Amino acid sequence: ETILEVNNVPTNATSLMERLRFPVSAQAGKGELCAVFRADPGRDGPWQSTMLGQLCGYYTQWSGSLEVTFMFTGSFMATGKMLIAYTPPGGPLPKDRATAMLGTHVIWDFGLQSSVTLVIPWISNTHYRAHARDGVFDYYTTGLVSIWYQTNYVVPIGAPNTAYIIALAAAQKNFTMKLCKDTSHILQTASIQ
Amino acid sequence: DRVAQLTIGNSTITTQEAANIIVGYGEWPSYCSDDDATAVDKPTRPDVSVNRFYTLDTKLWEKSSKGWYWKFPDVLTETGVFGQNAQFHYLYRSGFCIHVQCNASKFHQGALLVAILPEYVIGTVAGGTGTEDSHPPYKQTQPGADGFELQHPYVLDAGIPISQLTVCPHQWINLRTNNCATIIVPYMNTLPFDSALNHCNFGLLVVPISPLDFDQGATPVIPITITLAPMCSEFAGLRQAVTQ
Amino acid sequence: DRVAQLTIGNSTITTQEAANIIVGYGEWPSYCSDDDATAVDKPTRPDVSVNRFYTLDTKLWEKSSKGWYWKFPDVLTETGVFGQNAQFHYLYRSGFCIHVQCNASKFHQGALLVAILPEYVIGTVAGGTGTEDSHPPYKQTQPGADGFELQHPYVLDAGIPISQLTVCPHQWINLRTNNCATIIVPYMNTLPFDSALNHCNFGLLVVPISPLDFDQGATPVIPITITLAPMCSEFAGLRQAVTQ
Amino acid sequence: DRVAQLTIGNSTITTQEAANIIVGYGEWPSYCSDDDATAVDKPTRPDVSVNRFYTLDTKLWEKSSKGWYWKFPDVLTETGVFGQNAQFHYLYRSGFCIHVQCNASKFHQGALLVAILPEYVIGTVAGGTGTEDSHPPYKQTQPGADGFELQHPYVLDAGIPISQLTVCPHQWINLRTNNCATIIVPYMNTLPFDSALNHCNFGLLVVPISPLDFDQGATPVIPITITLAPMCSEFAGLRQAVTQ
Amino acid sequence: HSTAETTLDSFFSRAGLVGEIDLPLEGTTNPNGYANWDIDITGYAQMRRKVELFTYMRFDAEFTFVACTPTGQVVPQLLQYMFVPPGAPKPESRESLAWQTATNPSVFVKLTDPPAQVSVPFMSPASAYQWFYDGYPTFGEHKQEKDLEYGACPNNMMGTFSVRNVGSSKSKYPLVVRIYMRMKHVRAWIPRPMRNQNYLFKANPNYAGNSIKPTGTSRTAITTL
Repeated sequence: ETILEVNNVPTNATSLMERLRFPVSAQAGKGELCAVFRADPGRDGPWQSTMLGQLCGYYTQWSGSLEVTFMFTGSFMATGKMLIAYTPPGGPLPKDRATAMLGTHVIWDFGLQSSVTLVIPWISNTHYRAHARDGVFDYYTTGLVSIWYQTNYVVPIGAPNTAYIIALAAAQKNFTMKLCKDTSHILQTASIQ
Repeated sequence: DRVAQLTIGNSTITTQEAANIIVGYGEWPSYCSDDDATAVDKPTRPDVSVNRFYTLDTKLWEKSSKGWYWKFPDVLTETGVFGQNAQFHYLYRSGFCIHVQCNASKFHQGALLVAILPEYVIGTVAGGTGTEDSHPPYKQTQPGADGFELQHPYVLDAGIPISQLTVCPHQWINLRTNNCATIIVPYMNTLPFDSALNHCNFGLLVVPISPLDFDQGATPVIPITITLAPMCSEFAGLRQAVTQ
Repeated sequence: DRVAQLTIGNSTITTQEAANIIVGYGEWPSYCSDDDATAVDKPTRPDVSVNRFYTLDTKLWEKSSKGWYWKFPDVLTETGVFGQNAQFHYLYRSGFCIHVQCNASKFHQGALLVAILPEYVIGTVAGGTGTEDSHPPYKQTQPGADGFELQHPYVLDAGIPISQLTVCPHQWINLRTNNCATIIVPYMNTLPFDSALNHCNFGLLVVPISPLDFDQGATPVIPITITLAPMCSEFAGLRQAVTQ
Repeated sequence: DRVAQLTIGNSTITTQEAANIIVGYGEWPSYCSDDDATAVDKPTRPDVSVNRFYTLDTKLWEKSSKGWYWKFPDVLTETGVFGQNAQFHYLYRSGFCIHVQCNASKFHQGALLVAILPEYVIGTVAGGTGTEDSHPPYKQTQPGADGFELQHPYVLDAGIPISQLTVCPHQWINLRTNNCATIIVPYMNTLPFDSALNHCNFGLLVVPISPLDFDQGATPVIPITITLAPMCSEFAGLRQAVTQ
Repeated sequence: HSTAETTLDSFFSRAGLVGEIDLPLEGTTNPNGYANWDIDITGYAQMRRKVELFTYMRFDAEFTFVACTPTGQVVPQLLQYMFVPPGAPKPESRESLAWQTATNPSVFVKLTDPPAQVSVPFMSPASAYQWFYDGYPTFGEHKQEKDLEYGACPNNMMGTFSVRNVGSSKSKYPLVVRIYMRMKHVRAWIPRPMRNQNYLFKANPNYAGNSIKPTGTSRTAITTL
């Protein structure tokens, strides 16, 4: 597992270190949306920060289940329950929690065990998937992941009202890749001196 | 004994501050006998697709809350595959595993009474004076998944004392002790099967007997979430989908 | 051998003038092997609720009819519980038992060729001259349950001879001999599962090779009804319902 | 499993909120084989006098800290009898038991990534524009026991992503879970022995991935202490003491 | 110490008033020598409060009919009581054809004879009677005008009890018939909180919202008796 940049928003020079974790905080209690991202490993997005995403770049096709572990880095006094859902292909980005919960999901309860693992089971029509891109190759999309507030981030007086979550992603034991190719990017502009 | 896990269908509930499990009237949900039945058509027992945990809306516990209630066959009639079967079939039958969850901190305090009241018929204040024979509206007798709030909890909005509500399968959520209540209810009715639309076998009552309290600075938002799972669901008398 | 009964699900078909049963490519429908599969999620096998006989629209055989066709996964996508599963799930897999029925009298005559053409891709007349690269509309490539009528049966609207259509699982309905055709088709595709919406595994063709004829006075309305039942249906990749 | 004790030499470490122990690359430190060696002189294996816990400086974790690093053979070259042997001998070899400790309270929060990066070569910002071939000073490549602070933790000051730093023996210190990290590292190099002065086998990185936070009133000083013990230390090629 | 007197039979097997029918000479209440009492034991507080301690109840019963004039005077008059199950024709007059009782059970007694007594079985199509039915008897829209049906369970509606002067002319005396019921072979399920407020109507638990009294007695201070 390597850190998954779910919060791939900040591009500022001083704010690069904050793409490594996303916020969670006290809400209004209406199952608010927390974060969202495509589950596609070899696609431009959050997975590009992971070792898995990088190694994928060297192979045309992959197959297997993926897993994402979320670690809560709030304080010991902070409590809460989240609902991480995985929406297989065809399902548009769920508009609300009541829609997201209809797919593969897991209700996460914060406690002594800081992390929880969302397994993105291999649910495909084809035996292998080529890298998904916008357009026609979106045929190989894996689906969407979305974190919702099951209940709410609760905290006492004296404890921070905002905490962060760090997502770590990797592949399962049934993961396989085939057909070597070059990564989409070449880290060089002019001749290297 | 303080920790527990409830797995049914493709859903799992976890808890580390439980207070055992109550089995209403000492009976586990079961299917209908061949001698207790009348409907001759073979029923549908969808199993895993309907016997799983459904999490309904969340309520906010305030220092001034009075309490809420949910009628049961009802709360689920418009949710998941259970709802579809309840709409397509005339007859329905099933037990339930109710798990009310509410956590706070070691510095918050309060006690909720979580009880199951069979045939929970709602009454009205009768125009205040008691001379007007008014009746509770559909929105109040069958509130759906959003539940409904009690206006006069002392009499359970039905002219009966809440102090005796403990003669019914119940459990308490005392913040200094546990953060959830689990009650398993068997199918209770004078008939082997009945309509999931017209009849509500029982009602779930969550009422604050000891007010919530804490010092300013501790998180003020304390939710109460209701999760419930049907058990041994059976449906019969198939036709088109009916909403009510 | 002339009489037969096909029972599957809660539906039964009867016939007293049949001509045996054809099993496409000598293989019965079966479920997907554990080594032929890729999707890792556990599939749904609804059985009796989807593997039953569905009777689609009826067509009228006229002395001038050209023929009709139905794309298969398609014809059922908006019918019964099969349709619901086909809409809610990304992946679908199944075989079919097709029973085309058409009866007349001992004084009527005519012969229908009932065949199954896998991957039945439709072509266009290319603007007549053949210089315009036009394509068949959605209404024609996937006609639904109403089927679609052939404009140029000789070439099956795809530039291929109908005279050779018999290299495909087929059967004939010769009014002086039988009044129905039964064909059992296994799941055929280069993938273990596929979308029931975007892909049509095969097409059912019903074409009059020998024109219908009779003397004035004999009932002139001779219908052709299509009844079909999925077999070994499996679905996977659950999500919300998608129509197309 | 949450409690542990590490005794080696005349030093003992205690902990009641640990998270198991990591053994780098699944290998325990060991002495050099007779077939992996080249230096013919008999080495010194001082044992208890050098294989013990040395506690280096303490760092202060601030809500804005970026992270620090320590090069290892180095941090100890001027401390205790280990340092003396490292100075008097040309060749050195050994594994390490690293124990990073940092405690807070049940009301503080934050997460430190404690990792071991072999051959941790430091790069420079190249004058900002990237046209100047500048190099890191001795004070930065070999910071000694005081460690050095990271200027650009995202790229580990070496143009490589910290998000992938977990492919190296690591452990986290999540204040709500544990208050220390223990990593055991074997001798890793392409040579059986090497200079403890010119070469640094690996670097210890302690970086805040989830910022430290707490409410005003809770103690604001949260230290991070580094304790480490050599293991299976061997030295050879004796001469006079050399500092660098 | 025995626990026998607290069994359900000991508790409920005691006849109590559940009905009262008036057959006056002149008035606006059954002045034609006949009356139709809708069988409902929910018209009197004592008997009602006891049974409403349970939600469901299955039992046989013993009905006793005490008849006399409004002064308690025993008069030489012949009466006819008839049980009219739901669906049977309810008598519209003293000389109604329905009094032929070719099939309905009837009792002919003189007020000079000891009170008529009879045994009744458990005649509900349900497995037990419900003192509380949280629902509606029919489907459809439930508008304001029909809220009258909420809580009405037909499985508890056993029919009508009819009385008349066995004759074709006006009776010479004013009559009253008190109906007592004694339960036998009792089964009961699901206990509930006991009635707290005064009863107002038969088919429902309505209470006077402006006169909501405490369950019991009150005092000045919590630290003083």
